[PDB]
Amino acid sequence: CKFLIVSSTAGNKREGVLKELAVATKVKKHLQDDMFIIPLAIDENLSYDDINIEIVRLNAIDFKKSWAKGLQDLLDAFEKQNVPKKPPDHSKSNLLYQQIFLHDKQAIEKEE
Amino acid sequence: CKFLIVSSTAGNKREGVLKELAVATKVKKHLQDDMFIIPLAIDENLSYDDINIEIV
Amino acid sequence: MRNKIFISHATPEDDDFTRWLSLKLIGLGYEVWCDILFLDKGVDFWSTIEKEIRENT
Amino acid sequence: MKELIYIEEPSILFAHGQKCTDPRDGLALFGPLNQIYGIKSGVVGTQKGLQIFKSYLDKIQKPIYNHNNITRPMFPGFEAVFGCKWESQNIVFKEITDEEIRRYLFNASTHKRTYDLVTLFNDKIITANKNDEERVDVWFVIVPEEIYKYCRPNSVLYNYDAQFHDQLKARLLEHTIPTQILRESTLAWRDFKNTFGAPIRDFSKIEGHLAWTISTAAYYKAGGKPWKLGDIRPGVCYLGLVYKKIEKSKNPQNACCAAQMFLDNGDGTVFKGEVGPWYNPEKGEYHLKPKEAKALLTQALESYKEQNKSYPKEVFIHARTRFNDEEWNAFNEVTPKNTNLVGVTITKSKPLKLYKTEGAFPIMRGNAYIVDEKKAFLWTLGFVPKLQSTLSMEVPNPIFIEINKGEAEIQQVLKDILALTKLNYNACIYADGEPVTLRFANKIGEILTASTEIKTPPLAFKYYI
Repeated sequence: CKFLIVSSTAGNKREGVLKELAVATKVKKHLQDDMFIIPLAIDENLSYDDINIEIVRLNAIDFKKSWAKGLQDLLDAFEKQNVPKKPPDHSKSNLLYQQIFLHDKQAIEKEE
Repeated sequence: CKFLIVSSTAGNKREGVLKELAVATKVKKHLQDDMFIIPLAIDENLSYDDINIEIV
Repeated sequence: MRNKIFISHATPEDDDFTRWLSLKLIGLGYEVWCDILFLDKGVDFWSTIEKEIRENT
Repeated sequence: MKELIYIEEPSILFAHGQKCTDPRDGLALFGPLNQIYGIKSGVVGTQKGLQIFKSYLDKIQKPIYNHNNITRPMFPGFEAVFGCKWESQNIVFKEITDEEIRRYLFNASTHKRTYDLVTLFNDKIITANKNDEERVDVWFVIVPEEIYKYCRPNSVLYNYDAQFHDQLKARLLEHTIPTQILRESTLAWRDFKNTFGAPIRDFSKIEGHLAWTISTAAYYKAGGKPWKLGDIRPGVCYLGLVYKKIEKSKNPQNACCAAQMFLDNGDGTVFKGEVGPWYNPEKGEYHLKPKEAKALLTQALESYKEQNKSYPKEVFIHARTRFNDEEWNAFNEVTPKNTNLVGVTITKSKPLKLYKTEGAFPIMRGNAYIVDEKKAFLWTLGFVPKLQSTLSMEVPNPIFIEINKGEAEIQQVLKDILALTKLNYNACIYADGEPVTLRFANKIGEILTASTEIKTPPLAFKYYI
C-alpha cells in the first residue's frame, strides 16, 4: 500500500535499491498515486542534490537529527493518508524480535 | 556544460523532462550558474504563464 | 471553487509566524494552505503548489 | 558425580508490559514503563565545560553508532529511546571563575582545598536552585580534569571525605536535589590527548556505551523508571544490607551498616542504619545488637506497610558477613509468625576458577554449582550468548552464596539474586557480579559516611548514584 525508500549515503547507488525504486515507480504510475513512495533520509552527509531522481521530486522525510519526531510525522502522515490498520500490540513485535534476532545468540543444549 | 529544455506543451506534463529539469536546477546551484538552463519554446498555444515553476 | 488562503514563506527562517498565522486563520474559520502545515514532509510539492495556485487559491 | 545446574536468564519488564533480557535493546525497542513529561538540565562549571556539555548533548541527540550492535548497541537518540525530550535550550548555567581556582590552587594541604571547592560547588548549587524560577530536575557538575587530577587525596605538588563526589552528594543530601557529576575528560575526549599524543581516555569505538549510560542515568534521576523486575511474589521483601566498614581513624567506626530494600519494583528505600558506638573498631565483627536490629527491621516493615498496606510473607536478607545467633534471634521475635526470615551471605574472596578444555571461551553466565543445601555457587559472570561476549574479564569468578538460617529453596534464592543482578542503574551494563543491593551498598555507605551531620537522609536513589 505504501512504499518507503531509504535515501541513505549507500542507498542511492546500489543496483538493488534502484531497481526496487524503478518497479515502485512503475506500480505508482499504474496505481496513479503520488503518495505511494515515502522517501527516508537518515544521513546528513548526503546532500539533497546528490540523491537519485525519484527522491528529488518527492520531499524526503526527516530522520537525520532525531528519530522520534520522524516516526511521529511518518505515523500521522500514514493515518492522514488513511492506511488501513490493526490495533497496536507489541506482542507480535515481541514474537518477531524473539524469532529472528535471537537465532544465533542463544544458549544451546549440548554437553560441554 | 549547458542544459537545454524544450518548454513545449508535452514538455510540462511529462515526468522525465521535469526530472531532468529538477536535477538541472540541482547542478546549476551546484555550479553557481544561473545560465545553465536554456529553455526552448516550441509550442505557440503555450503562453509564458502556463509553464512550470522552474521555467518562469 | 477557489477559497484557499495561500501563505508563502522562507522555510524555516520564518516558520513561527507562518505557523501562528496558519493556526489562527484555520481556527477563525478560513481554509488556509501553508507549506508547513498542509504540505507535510513526504509529499510532492511543486505539482501540488501549481494545482493550488491555479485551482483553489 | 555432580553437575552444574542451569538457572535461566532473568527478564526485565519494559513498555506496554513487554518482557526482554537486555536493558539497552529493550529500551531501544520499547522504552520505559512510565513516561515523564520532560527534563531540564542544569550545569555548573566554566564556559568551556558549558560548550563541551552542549556539544556532547547535541551529539547524544543524533543517533550515534559503534563498531557493531552485537555487544555494544547503537544509540537511537534520547527521544526515540525514552520518549522524553532533551534540548540545548532552557538550560540553567552557573559559571565558576578560574581565578578562584587559581587562588585555591596554591594552598599547602589539598584537604582544605577539597573542602572549600566542594562547599563552593554546594552553596553555588543551593543558591542556584533557591532563586531561579526554572526547575532543574538534574544538575550536571562538569568538574575539570585538572581538578580531579591535581587535587587527589594523595596528590603532591575528620568526618569530611576527601573524595569530591562523595562530599558533594553527602552535603547535597539534605535538600533533595538529584545531581550527577560528569568528568570533563569523559565527554571531552576528542580534544584530550596524553603526553605521547594519544587519547588515554579513548572512546574511538566505544562511545555508544557512554551515551547509553549517561542517557539512562539522566532518565532515572529525572524521576522515571527505566525498567523493573518481571515476577515478584505477593509478600517477598529483599533486604540488601550494607556491611562495608570505613577506617575512620580513632573515631568509632563500629558498624556503618545501611540497608537497601526491594519489595515490589526496582524501588529502593534505603533507611540509615545506626552508626552504633557499641563495639569499637577493635570489635568489627558486624554483630548487630538487638535494639538496632529491631529498629532496622521496624524501619523495613514500616516502609513495606506504607508502600504495600499488607504484611510481607517472607523477608530476604542479603549481606556479605557471617551471621551470629543473637542477631538472628533479635531478627526473629519482631517478625510475625506468618512471615519467614532468611539470610544470605555473598562473597568474592572464595576462589573458584572454572576453565575450559577446548577453544578460548569462558564459563557461560548462569551456571549454578551446588555444594550442599546451605552453600552454593552462582556464575553471574562470564559469557552470555545474547551479548556474544563475556561480561567478565579473563576468567570469571563466581559469588559464593550460603543461606545461614531459615528454610528456603536454594534455587529460589539463586534465581532471585540472579534477577537482582540485572537492576544496575548508574551503569547500563548487561549485568554485574555483585547484586545491585550490594553494588549500591558500598557507594551509599561512602555517601553516608562523608557527612555525619545529617540525621534523616532521603530514602530515594537519585541523590546517591
